[PDB]
Amino acid sequence: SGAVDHGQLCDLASKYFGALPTGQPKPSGFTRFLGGDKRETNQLNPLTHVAVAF
Amino acid sequence: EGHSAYVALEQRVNTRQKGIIQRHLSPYDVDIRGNGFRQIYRLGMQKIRYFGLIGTPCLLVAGAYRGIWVFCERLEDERYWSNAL
Repeated sequence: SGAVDHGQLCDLASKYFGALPTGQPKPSGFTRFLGGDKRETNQLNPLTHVAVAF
Repeated sequence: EGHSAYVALEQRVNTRQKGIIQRHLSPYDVDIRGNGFRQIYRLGMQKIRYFGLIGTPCLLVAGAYRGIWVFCERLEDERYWSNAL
């Protein structure tokens, strides 16, 4: 980003990063969402933080 | 729920809580079958043991009273059959 040359970047990338393996694909699993609650009790804290997400 | 005796007891006795983490699952993500048969079996075992423990004084007193009851019943049968009432 910025005052850069795309051709120079491509040449350097071929010089250095051209030998990386074509490894196995990114894992594609099922990440299940579990509704619920995680509550930490600290009555000495000056503020209470509550995040609710869907 | 405030201004209650148990809340006052909590505030008098227990400290300001710190360092407790609770994890709860929604009931929609928990199977009711869950830990069902295991709990049935182990609770039944526990109750059998406990009732075997705390029921034996009752068993002994019941045995003694049954002996007395049998004696009294046979005595009264003899009394009535002999016109001795």
